[PDB]
Amino acid sequence: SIPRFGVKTEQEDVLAKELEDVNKWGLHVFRIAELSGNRPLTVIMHTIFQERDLLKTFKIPVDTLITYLMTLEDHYHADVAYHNNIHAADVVQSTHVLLSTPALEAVFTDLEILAAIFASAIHDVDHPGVSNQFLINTNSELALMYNDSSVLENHHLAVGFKLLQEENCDIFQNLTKKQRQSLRKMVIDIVLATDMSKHMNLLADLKTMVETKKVTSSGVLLLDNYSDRIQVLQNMVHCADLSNPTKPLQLYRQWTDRIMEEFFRQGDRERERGMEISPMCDKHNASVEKSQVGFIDYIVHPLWETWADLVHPDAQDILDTLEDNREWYQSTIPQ
Ligand SMILES: O=[N+]([O-])c1cccc(-c2cc(Cc3ccncc3)cc3cccnc23)c1
Ligand SMILES: [Mg+2]
Ligand SMILES: [Zn+2]
Repeated sequence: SIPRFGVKTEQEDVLAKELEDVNKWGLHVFRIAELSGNRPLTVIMHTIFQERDLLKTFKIPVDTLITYLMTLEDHYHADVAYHNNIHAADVVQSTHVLLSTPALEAVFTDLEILAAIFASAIHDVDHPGVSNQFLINTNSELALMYNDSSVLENHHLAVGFKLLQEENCDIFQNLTKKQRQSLRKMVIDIVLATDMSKHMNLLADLKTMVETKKVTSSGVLLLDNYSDRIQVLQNMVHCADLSNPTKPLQLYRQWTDRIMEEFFRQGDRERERGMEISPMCDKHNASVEKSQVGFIDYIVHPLWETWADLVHPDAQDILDTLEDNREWYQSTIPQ
């Protein structure tokens, strides 16, 4: 074998070429997971941080960043089919694309950008692949600690920040206390808003925002106060989290297979424990296609429609894709 010396390996080259689509909706995220040796979150976060010059801006040592990223990625569960490091990388990358929408040019500070991306990276870390309700009903220690209230989402935040304390992991070591307090508050506000129980209120407020919407010649959005800025950042990451149906069908179905696998597993555990089987978790009584059409009509389309308005016309193709995917699942309901 010939030692490599200063030139990319061929796999690393194939990976680098795939990462050329980091700014595009529909990145081959599963290919990247494989090509990186199951390091999609590390490699995608690193690319995005370099692209946005965040290492220089926040004086983040490169070895510290990579060590933290690997450590964070190591705390997503390989055995969990959907809420794993690939989902995390996908939400990071989707948020990264949404941040660069023309309607949002020059709106956000570098610290706000850092908050949205870091929030996306950590938002599901240490997910056990079961719901808050399952954790509550079993009297889990986690549910006890967090008083049955946004149990997992509190946990995701606690773990994401806690991991900064591991050896050479404090990527925020050079931020001032003011910078850290601000970042921290934003990240917390964003991740706690990913609790699906908060969706309706979150959407309600986004609608209210679109109504009173203000722009400036060129048509870029105007956002004066923390309340408006964080609202947009919350809904942005929430859209990224619910972005699977807006991706090309080939990607969307892979996400659907994975979440169903994860749900059915929870249902098998509920059944064997003699518990009521949670909605959509019963593999003996599933209607996958009906359920996706319902997911889209009642949750995903309403959200994205409202986002497309806020940033009109930036999100038109994303919305078109969503509607094509809705039609595909509709036509697949076996009747
Ligand atoms: O009938 N449905 O609405 C329905 C049925 C089956 C799957 C879903 C669904 C929920 C969530 C987000 C989520 C994750 C965990 N708990 C709640 C929501 C993400 C998904 C991603 C891809 C496909 N289905 C998804 C929705
Ligand atoms: Mg979550
Ligand atoms: Zn998520």
